[PDB]
Amino acid sequence: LTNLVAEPFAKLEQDFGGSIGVYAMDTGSGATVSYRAEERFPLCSSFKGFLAAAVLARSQQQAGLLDTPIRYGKNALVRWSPISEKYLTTGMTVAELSAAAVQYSDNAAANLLLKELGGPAGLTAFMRSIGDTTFRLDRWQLELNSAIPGDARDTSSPRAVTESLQKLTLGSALAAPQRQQFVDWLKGNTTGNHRIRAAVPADWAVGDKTGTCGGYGTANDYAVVWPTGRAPIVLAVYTRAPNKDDKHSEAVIAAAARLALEGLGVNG
Repeated sequence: LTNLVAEPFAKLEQDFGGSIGVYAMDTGSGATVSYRAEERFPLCSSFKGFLAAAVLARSQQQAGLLDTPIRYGKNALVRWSPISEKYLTTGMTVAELSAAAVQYSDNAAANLLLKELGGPAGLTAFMRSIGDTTFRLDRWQLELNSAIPGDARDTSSPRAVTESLQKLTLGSALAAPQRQQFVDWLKGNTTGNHRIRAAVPADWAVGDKTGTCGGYGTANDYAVVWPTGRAPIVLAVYTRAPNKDDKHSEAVIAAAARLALEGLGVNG
């Protein structure tokens, strides 16, 4: 049930000047679209979605975790912390930091939560605990965004991202309340309007998390999409390119998502 219908991903990545990796699963039938799906691509900020899921998983055993107030100093405010900079003088709760990390890609929030989980190895351990043997986080922000060609640090594959996203948003990896909270945070993301969402009709529900590394044409998005009248679709689109100065493209990500939905026979 893989690639029952061929789609011109090769022409798309060639026009882009790099590599595009796509894995999309129709959770009803199990049919998939797969292109470079087992190659590694840099996670960039897309790790922050799985970080929030790991926090939610811990909150199942720590009843008061999400409401715990976290205070931080100016030293914690790294570039692009649009929410946490507004609460420097007050603090924020773990839940608020998690929402900011998912919905605004807030860097200070993500760093504080990463510290809570035991750093890159702790997030990697959480992903192993749901059966993901591909994901690896190795560095803190923002060194993890280097996107060096051939470097496996801070990477996963489109397939493993999709498989893990399915487990966390639709499967049993989180308890039901935490699952729906993860979904709600993804639905509330503000940074992905020009990526997978741009391929999704306005009358369908969707949640996503973006990543943008800032070198080597490297950017990505993963999403769960609820077309009306049929089972949800989970998909991941990751890009990279050979030269440090190559620019990423949101349009290429949206276009790859359209091809994935077309390949699955989802009328959009």
